[PDB]
Amino acid sequence: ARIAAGTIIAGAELTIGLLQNLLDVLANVNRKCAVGVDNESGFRWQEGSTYFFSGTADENLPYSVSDGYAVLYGPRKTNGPVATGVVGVLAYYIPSIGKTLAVMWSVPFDYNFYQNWWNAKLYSGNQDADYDHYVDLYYDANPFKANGWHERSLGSGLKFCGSMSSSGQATLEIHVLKESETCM
Repeated sequence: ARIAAGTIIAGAELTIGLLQNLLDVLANVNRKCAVGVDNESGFRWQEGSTYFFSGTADENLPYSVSDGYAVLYGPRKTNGPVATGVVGVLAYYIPSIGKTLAVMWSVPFDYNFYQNWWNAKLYSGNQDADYDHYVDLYYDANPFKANGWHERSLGSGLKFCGSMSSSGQATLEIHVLKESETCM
C-alpha cells in the first residue's frame, strides 16, 4: 500500500491514525514506534541520518524532506526475548538556516522502571545523528512524556509541536513550523 515506513508523504496526510496503520505494517515485535515528522518549516531538509542506542529499523530514513512533506520512519527493537527496547535519534541538515534538526525517541523494555520519552532540537551546522544528541535530548534538554501535546520554540524562526503515545507500540507525531503559525 501507499503506507510504508521510510518514505515521504504530503505533509497534510500526517495524523495519528495514519501512524497507527504504519505501526501495523512494522515487524510484529513488542517495542516499536511509528514516527512521523511534518516539515512545515519553509526550508529543505537533507542528508537524513540515524543513530540507535538500541534497536534498528528495517527501512532506511529518506535522504531529504522538502518543505510541504512529512517523513515516516519505523524504529523497532531487536526481535526475540532479548529484554530490549528501541531508543534513537534521527537528524536532518537544514542548509538555508545552517542548522541540524534532531528528533529523539525512547521506548524502553522495562516499564516497571521507565516510560516513553521524546524530544526535538536544533544544533548548529551539519551534525550527523549521534550518541551526544541522544544524551542531550534524553537527559539534559527536558524531553516530553507521553501525556498529550507539547510545543517548544527551536530558534531560527521555527518551533515544533507533537505527541507520543504511552505504550510499547507507540506513535510519535511531530510538526515543525514557523513561529508565526499555530499548532496548539
